[PDB]
Amino acid sequence: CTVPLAPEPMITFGFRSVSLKLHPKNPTYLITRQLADEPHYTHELISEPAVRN
Amino acid sequence: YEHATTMPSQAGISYNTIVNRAGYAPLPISITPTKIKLIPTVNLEYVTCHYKTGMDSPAIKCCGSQECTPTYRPDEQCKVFTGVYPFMWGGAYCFCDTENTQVSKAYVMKSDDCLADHAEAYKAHTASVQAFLNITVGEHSIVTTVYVNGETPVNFNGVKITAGPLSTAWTPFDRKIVQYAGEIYNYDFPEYGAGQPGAFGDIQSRTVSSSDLYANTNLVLQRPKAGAIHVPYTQAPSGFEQWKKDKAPSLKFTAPFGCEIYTNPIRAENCAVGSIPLAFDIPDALFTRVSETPTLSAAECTLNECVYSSDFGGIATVKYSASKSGKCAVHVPSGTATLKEAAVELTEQGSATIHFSTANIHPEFRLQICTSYVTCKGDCHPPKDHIVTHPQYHAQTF
Amino acid sequence: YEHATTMPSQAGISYNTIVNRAGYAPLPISITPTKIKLIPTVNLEYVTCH
Amino acid sequence: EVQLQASGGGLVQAGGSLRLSCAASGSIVSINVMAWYRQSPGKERELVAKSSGPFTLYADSVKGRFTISNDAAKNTVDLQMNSLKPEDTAVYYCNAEGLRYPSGTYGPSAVWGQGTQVTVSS
Repeated sequence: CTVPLAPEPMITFGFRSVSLKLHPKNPTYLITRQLADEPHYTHELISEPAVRN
Repeated sequence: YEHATTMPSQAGISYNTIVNRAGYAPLPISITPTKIKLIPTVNLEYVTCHYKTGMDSPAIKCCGSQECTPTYRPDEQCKVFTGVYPFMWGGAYCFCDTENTQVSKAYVMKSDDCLADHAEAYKAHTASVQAFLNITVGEHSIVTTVYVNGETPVNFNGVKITAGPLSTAWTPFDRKIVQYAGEIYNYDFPEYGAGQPGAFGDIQSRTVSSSDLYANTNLVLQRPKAGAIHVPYTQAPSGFEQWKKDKAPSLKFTAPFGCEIYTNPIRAENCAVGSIPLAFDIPDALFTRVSETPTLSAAECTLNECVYSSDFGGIATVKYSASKSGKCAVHVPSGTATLKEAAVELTEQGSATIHFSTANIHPEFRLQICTSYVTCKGDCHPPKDHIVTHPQYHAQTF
Repeated sequence: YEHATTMPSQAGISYNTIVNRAGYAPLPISITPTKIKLIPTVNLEYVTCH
Repeated sequence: EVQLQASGGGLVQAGGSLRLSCAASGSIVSINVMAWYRQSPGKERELVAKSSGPFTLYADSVKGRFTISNDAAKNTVDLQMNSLKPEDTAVYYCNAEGLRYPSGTYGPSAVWGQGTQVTVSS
């Protein structure tokens, strides 16, 4: 089966932090997790261009 | 003769005054500003527009190898992959199973619609103010454009008028402006050479027909699907279109002071801020002797009707006794009440009707008639309409 | 890598600098300002002759 | 900003006749001067044609062969170029001076286009 591929997100780095700029062609799911004991998993839907820290 | 005067910057409302020589009849002056425009020092920096993904035919070599030739087109990306098994309508293009190579080289070029659709960048500062005036000094009416900077007088009939610089250098525009389709917006675009993907200024061009453009669309080539000759590419959407969908409200409706914007050239006008000073230099040949003008005796005021509204709403009947019949100017030295007319025709033993505007509940003002003074006094009534469709014709005394 | 320097305004003399990172060998830089122009922003008013 | 675009030129045999055109674009209403200059290899810049309104001026080595016409409405100059000699090969530039911007933010006075190459073969 065929599945679309999203554009490559823009990464910028700073002290203990990363800023992601995303420009989606269509609504998309961004999921993030922390590799420690407490996941603090975040699941979000984004359909508009955005910047997330 | 040097005379000084001031004017609150506002179009439409007229202004009446008399210059009073100690031994000669007062000379009347009337002024009416028509348009007060404010043009900035604006220098073009660049232009942008929609871009088009330039994609050549794929370069396929069958059981061999290939190299990348840089055309040096803006934001060009070249790549070569192996293990391609292309197809065609008439079967298989190749017979090889592996070792086949295909090369893709992609770029960006200006869309054909750049001429009619394109956003311009502008750097603004140093506002210069111009005006159209309709001025009559000694029944010499003229309509003329004048440079109201501290020099450049305009002369007619020997009278030299100089409009000095504004008391306030405020401007509605910010330092960086964006123009598009005849609408003006104060926006912080990134400067030439620093464009970013997914935002305004991704594609950069010195002029409309510069033919040398800078670009950061972050174009990325991708492996084509098996059994098909094509080239997939990925890039951020058009930041110009994102800004088109964002589009904060226009300066035409957001500017303070109610300043209206037109751009044949960039300019703003008809909005009241500050005062313009006027300096008159009158030659000594325009002054008439008193005996050649009517002189009055035993003149008296009466206030017939009062409405201290925005418009002229005070009617005064002045009863006089004149030695001659001839027009003369009537002036109120103070700002207590503002008259409607610049001059009044005068009979031998008639009565005159004068229209004026005041904001005083109990006016008591001294009018200056052809050569004498009278003291009109009385009380006045409030208006009836809560809102009107015109500005104030008078001042607000404390 | 961010670096800042100053060059006294004059032509014909080469100027030298070194970028000194802790973990890499210093990088020399040599700059020569060949010509510096002072372009006034100018306007026309009128012309005259005999 | 104001620019000058040059068109024309090419490779031809001696004795031919060409036309060189230079056009002005940008924020301009009237132009005081428009002129042509030639630059041969290994030498310095020199003037050829000189047009401004009705008056015209020609150099010593260009008299009777090249004619200059100017159109202020279009802000263009056309150098009708005739009677080729082998010494005429050069790169030709068009210059504009005394620009009256239409207020019209005052800016640089003179401009210089990229020019066009003219080569003549014996």
